[PDB]
Amino acid sequence: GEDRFFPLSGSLIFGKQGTGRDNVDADKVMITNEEEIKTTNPVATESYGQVATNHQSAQAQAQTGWVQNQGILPGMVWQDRDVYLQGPIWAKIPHTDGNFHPSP
Amino acid sequence: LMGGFGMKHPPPQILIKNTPVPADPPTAFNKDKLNSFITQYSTGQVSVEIEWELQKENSKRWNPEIQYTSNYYKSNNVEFAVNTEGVYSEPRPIGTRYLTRNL
Amino acid sequence: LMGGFGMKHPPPQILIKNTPVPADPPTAFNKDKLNSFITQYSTGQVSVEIEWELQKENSKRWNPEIQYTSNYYKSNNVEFAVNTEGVYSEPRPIGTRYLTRNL
Repeated sequence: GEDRFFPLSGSLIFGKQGTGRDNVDADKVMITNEEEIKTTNPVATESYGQVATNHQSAQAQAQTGWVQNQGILPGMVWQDRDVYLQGPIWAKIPHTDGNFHPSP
Repeated sequence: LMGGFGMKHPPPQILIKNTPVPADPPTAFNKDKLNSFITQYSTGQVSVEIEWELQKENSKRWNPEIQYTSNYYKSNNVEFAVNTEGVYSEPRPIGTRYLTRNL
Repeated sequence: LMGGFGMKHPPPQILIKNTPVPADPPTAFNKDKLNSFITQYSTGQVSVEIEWELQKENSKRWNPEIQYTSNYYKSNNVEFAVNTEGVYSEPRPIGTRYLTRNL
């Protein structure tokens, strides 16, 4: 239930009608809310998880580091970003040898 | 990761062996296998033809492409040609990517 | 001697003129021809398509040919492309002779 914050670059920002070009205050922009995917997707501003750094032993304590980015694992499940009235309908998948899940 | 076309069922391996011809066996029978053979080798020719499928350039580009060329300047030898001792040598590796397409 | 394909009957000349429209004639008849006309010009589009016949390379050469390329090194402009002021310029004359044949 914390809406006070949003990801720096990870959200879509729309302008209101007659919104200025540059140095617009936060009230005139329209910030988009992605929270509908909380179920299948990790929070954008939080670590994916935690992993062990070392082998424990009688001498060595178990130490765990933070996973900032996690590329994929077989068995992952996610959802795509949501569609709006103001947002684009389609895109062009670049012509290339490979692409993974080419949803814009 | 190195390159080329990955295939679940690539073109099969062709294995070849020249069958053993043993030297003269001893007269009295022996249980052991024969370890004495005739020194031998074989020779022949292989023909390998592959049928390739091409994807032609459709480009609507205006200015000219980059191409692969033999540089014209004079040299003691010809590139991709035989030496004076009869040795064939490829001077440089030739990539496949010259023509361009839009991203 | 300059180049190209000599022909006894080359493709014919297309001549074009916009017909004269005279200004107001005087009321009383005059023998002289009318030297006063309306300033005028015309505009349109021309389509010219030529059908060319090609002779393909049959060469059995081993080593690679010389080809025509755009050199890759970076430059302020693109060759055979428009300028910053909108001016189209051809950097160098391009001959027709690169592929080789035996004499």
